[PDB]
Amino acid sequence: QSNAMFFKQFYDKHLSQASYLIGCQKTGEAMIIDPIRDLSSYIRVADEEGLTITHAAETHIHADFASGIRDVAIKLNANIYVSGESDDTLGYKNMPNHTHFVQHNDDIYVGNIKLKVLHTPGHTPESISFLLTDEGAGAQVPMGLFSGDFIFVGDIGRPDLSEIGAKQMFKSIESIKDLPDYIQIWPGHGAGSSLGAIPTSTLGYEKQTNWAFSENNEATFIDKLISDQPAPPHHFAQMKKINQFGMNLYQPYTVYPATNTNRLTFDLRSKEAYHGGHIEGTINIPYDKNFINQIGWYLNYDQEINLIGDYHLVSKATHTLQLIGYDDIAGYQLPQ
Amino acid sequence: NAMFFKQFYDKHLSQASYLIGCQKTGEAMIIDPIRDLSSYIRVADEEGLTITHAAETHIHADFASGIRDVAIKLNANIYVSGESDDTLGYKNMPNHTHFVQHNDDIYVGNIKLKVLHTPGHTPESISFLLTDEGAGAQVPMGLFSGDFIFVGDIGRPDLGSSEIGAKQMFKSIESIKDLPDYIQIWPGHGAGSKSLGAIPTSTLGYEKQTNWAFSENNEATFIDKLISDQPAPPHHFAQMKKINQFGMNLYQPYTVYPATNTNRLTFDLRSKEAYHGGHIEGTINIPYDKNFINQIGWYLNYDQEINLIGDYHLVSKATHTLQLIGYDDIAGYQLPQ
Amino acid sequence: NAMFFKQFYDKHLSQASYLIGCQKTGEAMIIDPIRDLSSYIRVADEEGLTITHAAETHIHADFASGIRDVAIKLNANIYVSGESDDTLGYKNMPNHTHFVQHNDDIYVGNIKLKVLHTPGHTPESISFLLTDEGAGAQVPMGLFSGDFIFVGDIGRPDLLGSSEIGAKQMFKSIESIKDLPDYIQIWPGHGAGSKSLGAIPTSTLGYEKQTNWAFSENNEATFIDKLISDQPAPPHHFAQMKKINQFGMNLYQPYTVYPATNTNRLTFDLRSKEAYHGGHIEGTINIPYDKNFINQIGWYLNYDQEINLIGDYHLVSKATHTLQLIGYDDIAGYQLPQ
Amino acid sequence: NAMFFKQFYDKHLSQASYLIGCQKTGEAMIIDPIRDLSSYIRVADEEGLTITHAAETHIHADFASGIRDVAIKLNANIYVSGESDDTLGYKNMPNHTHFVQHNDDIYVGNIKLKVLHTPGHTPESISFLLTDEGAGAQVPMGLFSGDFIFVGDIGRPDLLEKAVKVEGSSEIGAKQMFKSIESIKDLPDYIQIWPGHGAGSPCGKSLGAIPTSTLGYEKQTNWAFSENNEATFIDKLISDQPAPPHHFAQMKKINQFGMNLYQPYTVYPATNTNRLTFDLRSKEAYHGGHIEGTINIPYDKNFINQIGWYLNYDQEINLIGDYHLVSKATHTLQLIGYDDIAGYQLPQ
Ligand SMILES: [Cl-]
Ligand SMILES: [Fe+3]
Ligand SMILES: [Fe+3]
Ligand SMILES: [Fe+3]
Ligand SMILES: [Fe+3]
Ligand SMILES: [Mg+2]
Ligand SMILES: [Mg+2]
Ligand SMILES: [Mg+2]
Ligand SMILES: [Mg+2]
Ligand SMILES: [Mg+2]
Repeated sequence: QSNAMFFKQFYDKHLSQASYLIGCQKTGEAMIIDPIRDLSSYIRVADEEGLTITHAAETHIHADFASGIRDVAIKLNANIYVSGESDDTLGYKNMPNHTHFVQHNDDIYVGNIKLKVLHTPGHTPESISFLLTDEGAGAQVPMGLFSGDFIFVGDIGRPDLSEIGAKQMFKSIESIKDLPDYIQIWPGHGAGSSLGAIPTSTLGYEKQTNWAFSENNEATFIDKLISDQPAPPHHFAQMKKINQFGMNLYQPYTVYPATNTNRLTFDLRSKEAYHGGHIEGTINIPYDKNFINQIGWYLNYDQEINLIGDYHLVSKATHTLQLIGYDDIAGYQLPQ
Repeated sequence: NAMFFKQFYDKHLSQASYLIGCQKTGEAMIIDPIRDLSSYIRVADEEGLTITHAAETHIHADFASGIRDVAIKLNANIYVSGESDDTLGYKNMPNHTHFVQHNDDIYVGNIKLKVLHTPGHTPESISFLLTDEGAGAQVPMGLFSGDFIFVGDIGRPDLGSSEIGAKQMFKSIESIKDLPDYIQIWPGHGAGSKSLGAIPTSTLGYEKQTNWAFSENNEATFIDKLISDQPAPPHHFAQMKKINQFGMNLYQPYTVYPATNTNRLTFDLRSKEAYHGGHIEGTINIPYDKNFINQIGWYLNYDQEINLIGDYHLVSKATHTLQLIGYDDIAGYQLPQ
Repeated sequence: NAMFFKQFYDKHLSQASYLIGCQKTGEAMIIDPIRDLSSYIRVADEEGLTITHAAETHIHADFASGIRDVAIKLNANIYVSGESDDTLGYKNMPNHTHFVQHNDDIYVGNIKLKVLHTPGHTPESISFLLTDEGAGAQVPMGLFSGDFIFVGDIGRPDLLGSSEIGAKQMFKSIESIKDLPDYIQIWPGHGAGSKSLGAIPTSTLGYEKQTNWAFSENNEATFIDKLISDQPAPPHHFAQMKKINQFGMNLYQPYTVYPATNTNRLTFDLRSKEAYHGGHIEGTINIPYDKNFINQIGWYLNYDQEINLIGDYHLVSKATHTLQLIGYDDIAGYQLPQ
Repeated sequence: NAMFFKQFYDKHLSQASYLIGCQKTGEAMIIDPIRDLSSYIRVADEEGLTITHAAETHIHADFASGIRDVAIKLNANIYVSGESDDTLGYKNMPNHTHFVQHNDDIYVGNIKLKVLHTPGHTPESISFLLTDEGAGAQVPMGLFSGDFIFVGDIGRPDLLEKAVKVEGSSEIGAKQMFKSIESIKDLPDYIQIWPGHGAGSPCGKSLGAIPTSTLGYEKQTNWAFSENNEATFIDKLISDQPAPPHHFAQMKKINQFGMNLYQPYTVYPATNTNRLTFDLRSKEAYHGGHIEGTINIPYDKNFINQIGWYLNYDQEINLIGDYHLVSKATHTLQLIGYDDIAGYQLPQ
């Protein structure tokens, strides 16, 4: 009913990941940026605003969650936009129809909303960022930048599996400084992924408080970017694969009492509960905000697992695991 | 430490399933399971029971059985009637299936179920007579009667073959009179499925006093009263008989997102008043109330994908209910307008 | 057409209440209502019924009756036992109360309930024998037995030889009920968890005659002895329950339980005993929020003081509601477990 | 890192409230709280924060303030404007309430908030300038602007009751607004703007759906920042503005004088049909069949916007709908300070 551009951020606490829905006032068209596999929240919000999801875009090939972009194209018959700024080996493969490979300085329109594609390598070689201008409202200046894992609140992305990426990052940071200081920064990840809890920042504020914007010695920049960065959890290589090549469409599935106990098993209860009594061979991964961060070190994508917890707790963990592209929970068992 | 017993009723299907559990061993059985096993599983968990068995009274014509799903997903033993001819009996049964005969005994832990062949509604219909032997009972407690005996009425035979069924029903009623009048009657269907009671349970003695079928002593009169004025079966009944005899895909929930094309049979889930006040052309109003399945069954084409009209949540509920009659092919939805 | 029936079971109270409804008139009755009436109301609405009546089998010792709430909030007629002496009977009753006695008949639309005085558990205990006259039935269908007859056992003389007097009345009450048709159902007021109550929600008189000890013991002395002997001490909230059910308490309303602004001498930790062992705040009492929650907290609950709870917001909201079912509305706040 | 920040938006109220928290000390503050505090509490619990503070930007006209509930239920320190005259300020406030003035600093753990008096929408309106000092920041991050600055527009002076009317009221409020805008321009252009209201209300058609903006962006696109002629500014601000719905006048009084603590309550079937009654179903359901005398107020995003024109705070009211829908509507009405739903009837 209101004619102002629609914008809403969606945050997943386990993944520490931010996706966004933008929608055009005039035409009803809408786009999801960096979608997760479960599209239901975006859909319900679009319904409530009278918007139709017709587009989806992605900042880069994610290492820490399973993208829902192919699901958007297939289930919603939407046009999708992904980076074409890659070499022949590490670029997107098996993409559906309606897939547009975008390059630096390309413009994407979502109704009257204009997004300019900026190639911002460093975190990954194909990383792109999207500069939004609300042209439907007559704006002649940009409003904000969907920065993916290029720029975070109070930090910047690390080159994933380094000097080559670090050097790319330094250059991307130098060129992004040219954008107006009043633009908002809409990052792809936040606190828990260090990273700010505040879901958004501004370019000018980052220039004042983000170390990456004040360090102009390339060698010092590279050293600080790469130095003492923890080794990535084991599930990252698998995510890169499923995001580069695609996986099965997302569907919920039943998790009933386990038929075979000889499986890698994770106990979802509190550390206090587990400590108070637990079955042997099971690994305690409490289903709190650190669940994914912890479970990635033990999760084998080529094996079925059982979970220990009550039916409801198990169904929540099951869902969260599907968000990192794991659809193979074989069953569950109650704690004794 | 007493035998566990719990009835589960689906209001759209007007169907009753049960969970019984052994107090000594923890073994439990589901009788006449629907495709979504979650409610039985949740209750079993709460009571410290493990679902190790499931049984079915007959090849249902009004909902999609979850019996095969029990055997495959829970690795439980399943018990179905082996009292059939060579063409209408259960087919393609999965691992862990046991075909039972009249007088067989099934033990769920220390609970004993005696299988009674009670044909009429269908030629293979069986009823399960329960005795709480784990409590030391020397007498039966009740009968899981499926669609043989209801509260206040009895099942109708399917389509000649209608008269043969009528005669089998008369004979089954006569045989069941010998059981104690104090046993409970646990029917397979209730109010809304013929006119069944809302009360979920009866007793043989009370049925003998109030159920017309226990007072009609003449076969010709019994038959005429049974197979006269029988309404036409809804069109989904043949599909149900087929998927219950031969099987269908395992139950899984699925996503129903905004429809890409309007080119399908489309059901509007809103109230009849809302539909009257305003609707899209080319749709069929089937309000999502207790009569939802009874109504949609006339129109549902199992060979086609359909669209629904309603908000996201209303659509998700209707989708699930449709899966209970074995329909897994909703293509998408659209908002009312 | 022609009669609705539905049992409602609360797992913490191990208590069974029922809703019956006449489909001819739309009138409905709640038997042994708890304080929160929402479930009955929702079911009545789904069935096209209007709750116009409520009845209670006796003055309950193990939960807070919602009978007075039904009377005041739904302007319904309520029926309670008038089989009492001058001091232990209902007091302060609202003007839509009807006191019933042995052999009176209550009609819910066309449904007929005959009241039977079945003393023993309490001196005023009554049972309701239902006949579905709306469907032309000329025989009874079942008995709402309250705490007189349970599945596989019978109630004990409410500890108000004083128990000996109740046990003798129980013996005569059992004797008097044997005359009813063996095919009637038995719809008890409590089930598994309250000493030896069946999980199955209903039974039949003939089945109980075969399996329930009380029906086979015909020697009065022996019966009395087995009844009153080795009976566990009741938790302390039973006396509070008898008082609020006889005199009435405030109407039920939900209320907010936010983070505690101060500590309280009675602070109950709702987590599992294993979780409590693994770490807890001192000065607290562990009462896990499982099926034995009420049976445990009853020993410690002081109705004249405010209490605190330990657990997450949602766990706390659930326990708060369960405590309101035993007439406790004074939780002051909560704190997260540390 | 050193600071938690979360916005809470009520779609029916078109209202934005915020929770900020100091990760170093655990202290946390709610800005412009609604009456139901559960959402703030749940989020604080998840983050390991303790709600120790609450502040309010001004005397609200469009929802019922939870600020007194915060002080009473949570024993928190509360901060409200003392920039009012001796008659139009807050009354009946809990003991120890802090009446803040221009330039006062409020610390939430290591987070610093500077109170800025920004009159215009109301004479007492204040805005809060946040600096993340726990993270060592030397520059402000954002401004909690209430109804002073919106995304794409600015507040209009709240109207006065006919009985206590003053001839140049809309205009002297407009002048204050022009000066408040003038003063805010000196802040860094990269600060965020965190408004108290956004899209959804006919009384703010220009308000952004985006929950936040920046000062520099508003300087480029918000008319209020480019109009430097005072007379033209005043005229545009106060000319041809729609009449506010009737509940606004009542909300202002409830907020100025306080009301009973928030508590959920039961709404059960009612047989009394001699009450003002609202039918919560869709307009098409209502058209398909309804009872005469009832007023259709569909329980959609526009529920409050529409019901404000008919709600009588002095009467008990019935609702028509199913049990669950009635309970949702009942809760939403409590968010505008109405606790007197007497019961419901199912639709016929
Ligand atoms: Cl600039
Ligand atoms: Fe990344
Ligand atoms: Fe059948
Ligand atoms: Fe009792
Ligand atoms: Fe305001
Ligand atoms: Mg510049
Ligand atoms: Mg697998
Ligand atoms: Mg038409
Ligand atoms: Mg009256
Ligand atoms: Mg200790």
